[PDB]
Amino acid sequence: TPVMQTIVVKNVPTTIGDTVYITGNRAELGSWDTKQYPIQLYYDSHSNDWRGNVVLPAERNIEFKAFIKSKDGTVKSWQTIQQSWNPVPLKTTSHTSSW
Repeated sequence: TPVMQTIVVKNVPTTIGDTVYITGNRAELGSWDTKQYPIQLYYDSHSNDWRGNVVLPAERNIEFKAFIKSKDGTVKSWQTIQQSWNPVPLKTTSHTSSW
């Protein structure tokens, strides 16, 4: 059962050319791949954080981490602590964490 969820990450230090993404253990998360299927996050000036929607499998546990990738394809850094959602809720809601 796919369900859309909003992932929110606070305090990411971005610079010109940087884009924030997330990846994790699930195929829907890209399976830790930073090249082809990472999920893009967007800077929301109102809430002042980075967020993005992603369709995830409800009732399944997941592990993920956000990372910064520059325009040239370089991954600059990865979120400090590995995040998790055990399990992904049955309703569309959100998961919040700090860089």
